[PDB]
Amino acid sequence: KPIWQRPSKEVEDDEYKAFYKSFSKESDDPMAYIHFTAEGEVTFKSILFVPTSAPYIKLYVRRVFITDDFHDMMPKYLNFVKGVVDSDDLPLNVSRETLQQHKLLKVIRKKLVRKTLDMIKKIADEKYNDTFWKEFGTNIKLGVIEDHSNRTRLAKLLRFQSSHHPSDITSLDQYVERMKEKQDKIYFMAGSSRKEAESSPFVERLLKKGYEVIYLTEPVDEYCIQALPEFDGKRFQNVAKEGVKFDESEKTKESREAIEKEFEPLLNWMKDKALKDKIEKAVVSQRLTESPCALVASQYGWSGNMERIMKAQAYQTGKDISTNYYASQKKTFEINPRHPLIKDMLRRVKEDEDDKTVSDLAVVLFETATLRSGYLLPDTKAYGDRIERMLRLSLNIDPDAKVEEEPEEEPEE
Amino acid sequence: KPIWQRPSKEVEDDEYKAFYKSFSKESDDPMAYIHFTAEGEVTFKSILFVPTSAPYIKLYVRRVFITDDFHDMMPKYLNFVKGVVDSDDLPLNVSRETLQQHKLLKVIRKKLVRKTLDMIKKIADEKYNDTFWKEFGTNIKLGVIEDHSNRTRLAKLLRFQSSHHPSDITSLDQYVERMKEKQDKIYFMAGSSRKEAESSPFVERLLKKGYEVIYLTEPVDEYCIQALPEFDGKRFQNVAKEGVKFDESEKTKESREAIEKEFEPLLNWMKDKALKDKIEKAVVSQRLTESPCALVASQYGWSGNMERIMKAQAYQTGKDISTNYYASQKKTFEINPRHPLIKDMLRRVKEDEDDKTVSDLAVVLFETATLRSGYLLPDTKAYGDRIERMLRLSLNIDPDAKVEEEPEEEPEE
Repeated sequence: KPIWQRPSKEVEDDEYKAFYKSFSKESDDPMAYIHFTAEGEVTFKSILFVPTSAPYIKLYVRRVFITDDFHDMMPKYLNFVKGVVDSDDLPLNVSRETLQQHKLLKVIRKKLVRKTLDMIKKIADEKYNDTFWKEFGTNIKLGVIEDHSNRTRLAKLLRFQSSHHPSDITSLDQYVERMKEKQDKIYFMAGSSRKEAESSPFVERLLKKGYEVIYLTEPVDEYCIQALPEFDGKRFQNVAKEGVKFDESEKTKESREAIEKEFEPLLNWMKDKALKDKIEKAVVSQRLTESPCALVASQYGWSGNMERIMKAQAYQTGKDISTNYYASQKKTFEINPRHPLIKDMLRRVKEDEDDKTVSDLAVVLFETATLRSGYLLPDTKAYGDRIERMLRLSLNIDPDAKVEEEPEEEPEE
Repeated sequence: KPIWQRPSKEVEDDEYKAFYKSFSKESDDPMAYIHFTAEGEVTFKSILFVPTSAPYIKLYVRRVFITDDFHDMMPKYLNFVKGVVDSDDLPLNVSRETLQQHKLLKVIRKKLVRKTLDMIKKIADEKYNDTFWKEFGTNIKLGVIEDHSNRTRLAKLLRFQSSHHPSDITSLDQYVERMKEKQDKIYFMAGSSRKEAESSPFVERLLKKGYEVIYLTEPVDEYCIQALPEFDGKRFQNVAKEGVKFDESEKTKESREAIEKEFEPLLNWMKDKALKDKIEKAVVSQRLTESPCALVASQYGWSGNMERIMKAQAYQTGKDISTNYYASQKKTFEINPRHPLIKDMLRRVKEDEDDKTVSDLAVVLFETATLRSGYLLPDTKAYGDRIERMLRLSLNIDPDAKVEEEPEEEPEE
């Protein structure tokens, strides 16, 4: 009597563990397993396993070994799941092309997934984060993207890093638990490493104000969170895009609105002259603590991280998505109203609006902010020359009429 | 009597063009074809085609159709070659697992390739660059890397852009032809785009001096040129690495050597203090015209371009090659001996060696040169802050004792 045909309650814990090693060697235990029998439209018995490493599903029709080459048994992201499936409904006396393309095949596929996820839902707690996540956490994320129907089920299985603790991973449910009263957004920051994301300008105020930010350090991470509309009735919000709010009070609103009136000629100065055709608009930032300014993308446009991931993949694989869409779109330049540099810029503009010193500074500041916002710098040659021109003021060396002078004394050599 | 069994001289040009469309539709002509019979160790007849786009090799044993599922017939880079193969030596009646792993199979494969390249060698001249190159140029570059034995045959087929002309591609032979008398290196610069490679500081003097520099703007490009040791007795030289020479004369040598004695206390100053543990050594640059300084990688180290490509692929796929080797190696910092800023630096160091103003400037200059050299900036948060510190000097705003003040007047909000 095959291991999978006996009742669930009659099989020893040891026998399952012995069964797993029989078709994979390695001589070590699986992370988990479930033995179930399916009822309803399609009847079949099965045992599915979760190995302990990534570094294969046995099909049986009416108890007769058919194959295990069927790679479309599990969806892309569950290709690590090993086990047996013993149907008694499928056409036994047919071809392998016919059988793989049958009506009941797509049905069994879905039932296997829904059970696999039930198994994973029950992996202890301390063991989940310490084992399963560091091994197949990527698959869970891939699933959120691909498996639309089990999306909310998978959402719970997600684990990320957050501003709550320097290293520890957190679940989405845990985040929601820590949230502030009026807060209704799950704030997150995407990047190349935790150190980059936490250093970023976009999280500054949210942190100081006491909010929690999730750090996405993986390449797939932003796509994942992107394919997840809501979670427990809370919508997601990329701190590097437009969408951050701070409810406050009436007297607080009065102040901020009055600050925006004050800086208005400076914001129009950047929009119309200093950075014309460089930014979409200039506004007073609400997310900045100590940074002078940052570049913020539109709600459905590309973040700094997105632009990199896209360009990288389009360069390695694609055919130059240069004039793509929201790839070459201007960003919203946000400035910190309480920054010494921004305040001088306001005053000096209301005085001499055609002051090239401010104009050329605004550019250097913008381009530095371009790098700090995570976006690629268009022309590193020009930027380096603008730093050079300004560097030479900090010394004395005649800006224009010297970078020619000695650099062209070379005809002697 | 099949199309491939008749003599080469007896088959009409039209009939070949007709034969191509019969197994691929599309209703349009191929770019080139060759009909040949093989003599020697293994005998077979074959017609190979080069399609006009990229967006399949018919195997016959003793005129009997066998299959077209054999994807290991051509090497990876020639997967675009469509055609027929009619052997009479192969085991006719044997399994497909057997026949694919046979002795003579590896032999036929090499003959097919050597003939494919003979076909491509004969693609007119005007038609080669305008059509074939912009379609399969990449495969040629992959071949140089993969196909060792046909490497010198493939090298000639390579086409790149160069400083000789704004857009026109050039062959390697053409480059050799334009070379100077004492020149014995093929100078090239690797980048993300042409505009980037030509803007680079590394090409400055070589260009002024009259030398020609090849620009590599594709990801695979530097990997290609790297796997090619010599070409027509000329070794290659990456303008961004150590290796550039300028033969000159004795009185020229006297001057340069006398200059290296002059800047020595500034070179030791950078190495031992201002940039201690940042650079490997500071030297007097011979490749610079108008740039103040640049980072130069070792001979077989990673160039700026290399670093970017390696890091990207190691992020999209690999597991953080952070503690690799020549991934985290310090570069050689080269200064232009005739730059107003460098000259002030030398003078200001011989006087006050512990002048923090110079010490702090040399870092901003080094970091700007880090970006200009095509290298990744380690901590953009720090860099932005250093620019900010210096920006506020060009206004007045108390550097240390202000970036605290107003940026911490927020507790009122």
